[PDB]
Amino acid sequence: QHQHQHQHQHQQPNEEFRPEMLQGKKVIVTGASKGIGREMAYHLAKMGAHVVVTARSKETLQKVVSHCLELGAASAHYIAGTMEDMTFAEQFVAQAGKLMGGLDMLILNHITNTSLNLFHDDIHHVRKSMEVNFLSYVVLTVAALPMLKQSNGSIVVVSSLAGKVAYPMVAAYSASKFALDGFFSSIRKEYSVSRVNVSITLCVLGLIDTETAMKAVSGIVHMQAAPKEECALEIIKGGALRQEEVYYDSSLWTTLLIRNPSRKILEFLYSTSYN
Amino acid sequence: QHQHQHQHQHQQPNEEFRPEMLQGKKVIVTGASKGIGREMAYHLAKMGAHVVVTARSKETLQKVVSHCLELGAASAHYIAGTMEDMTFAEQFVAQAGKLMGGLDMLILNHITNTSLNLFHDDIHHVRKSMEVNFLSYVVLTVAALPMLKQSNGSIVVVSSLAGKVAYPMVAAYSASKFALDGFFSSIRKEYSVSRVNVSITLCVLGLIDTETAMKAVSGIVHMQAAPKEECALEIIKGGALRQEEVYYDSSLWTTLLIRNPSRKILEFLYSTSYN
Ligand SMILES: NC(=O)c1ccc[n+]([C@@H]2O[C@H](COP(=O)([O-])OP(=O)(O)OC[C@H]3O[C@@H](n4cnc5c(N)ncnc54)[C@H](OP(=O)(O)O)[C@@H]3O)[C@@H](O)[C@H]2O)c1
Ligand SMILES: NC(=O)c1ccc[n+]([C@@H]2O[C@H](COP(=O)([O-])OP(=O)(O)OC[C@H]3O[C@@H](n4cnc5c(N)ncnc54)[C@H](OP(=O)(O)O)[C@@H]3O)[C@@H](O)[C@H]2O)c1
Ligand SMILES: CC(C)(Oc1ccc(F)cc1Cl)C(=O)N[C@@H]1[C@@H]2C[C@@H]3C[C@H]1C[C@@](S(C)(=O)=O)(C3)C2
Ligand SMILES: CC(C)(Oc1ccc(F)cc1Cl)C(=O)N[C@@H]1[C@@H]2C[C@@H]3C[C@H]1C[C@@](S(C)(=O)=O)(C3)C2
Ligand code: NI
Ligand code: NI
Ligand code: NI
Ligand code: NI
Repeated sequence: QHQHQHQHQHQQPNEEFRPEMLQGKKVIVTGASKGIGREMAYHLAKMGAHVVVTARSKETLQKVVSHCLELGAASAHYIAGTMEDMTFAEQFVAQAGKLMGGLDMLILNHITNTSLNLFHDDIHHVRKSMEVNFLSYVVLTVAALPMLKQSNGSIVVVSSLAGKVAYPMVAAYSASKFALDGFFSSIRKEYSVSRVNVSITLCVLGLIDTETAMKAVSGIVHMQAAPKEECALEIIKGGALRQEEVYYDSSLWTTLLIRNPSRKILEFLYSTSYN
Repeated sequence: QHQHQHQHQHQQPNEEFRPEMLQGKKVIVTGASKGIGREMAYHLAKMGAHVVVTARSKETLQKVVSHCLELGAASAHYIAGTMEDMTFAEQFVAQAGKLMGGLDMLILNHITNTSLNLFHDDIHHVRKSMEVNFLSYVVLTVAALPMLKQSNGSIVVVSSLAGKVAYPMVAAYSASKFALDGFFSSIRKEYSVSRVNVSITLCVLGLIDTETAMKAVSGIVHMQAAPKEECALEIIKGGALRQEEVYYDSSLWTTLLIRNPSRKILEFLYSTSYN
């Protein structure tokens, strides 16, 4: 109905973010029982999206779903399961899309539990890292793609500074996050040439103040953590705007130094050869 | 005995490559039945190294082993098996080190069979890519590390331009090669702080004229391929000199553009904070 005539607007030749870009949109959020995943569920609810949230803990997901509905979600549902289970991953998306009658955005956020430790002999954690953090994202993507091709939708992949540069104590985790870049940046190029109108947003996040991260770094690293609330909002904005990469960190020097113009230029040369 | 007094030498304040750096050294080469792996076996034989070569095809490995001995290898052995089998991977190294009485260099070269195709639905190839191309390298590394800690030896990891930048048609392969960078660059940092004197050399190679690559790219990509013989030699030189990364490509613009000074600087800042 009413407007707010005192609220400022900017002048342009073009485009910004508005919540209406998510109003009535059909969105899956994975790892949504806590942290950034949960915050993203909430933001999307407030924007009047349809949300399907997932994670292992059904009891906490019930709470998220309940709060989503309170905040103004168009609809809110959960399906419980582990992303170690590739059959679940595949069935979760089909079930999520039937609930909503479609899919506009796939937000891939979950990771297997990880701590800061030097590597020796924990091959299982390495495999489990690759399966949960990387392989399930590929399985979810494959299941989701027919629906996303219909809606010209978006895949949002949550990664890390440790998915662009190296760090000790997180080798397995870092390997999986690098793998995400390798894989999705490659299919992004494939979609460009096969005219698949599905955007891919890789999100490169510095340290975020979730309980899990703050516990993991206690006494080992002494650094600023960015607020989980806005981090979650920035992820959604990047995906909604169909941006290839999103950067979010407490430090602006860091966000400066994770860009790779050489790689952009090398890839630009390969595709100008193709063009 | 004799010298060659007409052969030139350079002036310095320090260091170059000499074959003697491999004389009597104990070296594992994986994927050594053909291509770059086989060429590396040969180079090492000529330098009078002890070699243990592996791959699935025992009949071709017998030939490699035979030619290695002819070229002047200190000793030459093969152990056949698939790197899909993590128990084999682990047992191969123990068996290889017993054969040689130690280990100076682990050369990780093998990949699972891959072709140029757009990605859809081949989740098995993606998993198999991660297991063979990435996971087995971690298992081999873990098995090998006690021996390498003894000899202050070296791990040489064969990667690709598709392990530093993105390319269509090789998403699964690219994901695994990115994973290698993530993982080994991280443990390199860990070894630095835990005073583990084992070098890690990540090799970033452009297109090489092996039969397998040349078949894979026929009619799809029209580019120069560098000779497999020298590529193999450059890999060995980089590892012997304990260099963190090696670049080899037909094009010098390409080798210019795969360096990432931003990443070096970001990591340099993290370790100056630690220092
Ligand atoms: N926080 C940071 O400082 C930081 C920095 C860089 C990147 N990131 C990235 O941001 C994302 C979220 O981070 P966060 O700190 O908010 O993590 P978090 O709070 O620990 O949440 C992880 C979520 O994934 C779910 N999950 C864990 N294992 C699962 C499994 N096997 N199958 C299905 N779901 C599983 C968890 O729910 P259940 O346990 O109930 O299953 C939880 O909801 C991750 O991708 C992370 O790598 C975070
Ligand atoms: N050639 C290029 O243009 C190029 C470019 C960039 C990077 N590279 C990298 O260079 C390395 C070698 O390349 P290449 O072209 O010389 O490859 P290649 O000729 O096809 O050799 C691959 C080797 O790995 C072995 N292998 C395959 N599957 C295996 C398995 N499951 N278990 C154990 N061994 C297995 C093969 O022997 P069996 O079949 O008998 O097992 C073979 O000896 C690879 O790491 C590749 O990614 C190559
Ligand atoms: C930005 C990074 C690189 O922060 C660091 C980590 C380690 C360092 F050495 C330095 C830094 Cl800056 C990062 O991604 N950290 C996360 C964080 C803390 C740990 C490790 C990583 C996974 C989690 S998780 C998902 O909750 O399992 C656990 C959450
Ligand atoms: C340098 C790269 C990126 O060359 C390209 C590949 C695809 C492109 F689109 C462009 C370019 Cl430049 C590269 O690594 N190619 C190899 C080569 C050819 C194919 C794919 C890759 C694995 C093999 S293999 C190991 O023998 O399975 C098969 C051998
Ligand atoms: Ni109002
Ligand atoms: Ni404004
Ligand atoms: Ni002579
Ligand atoms: Ni000279």
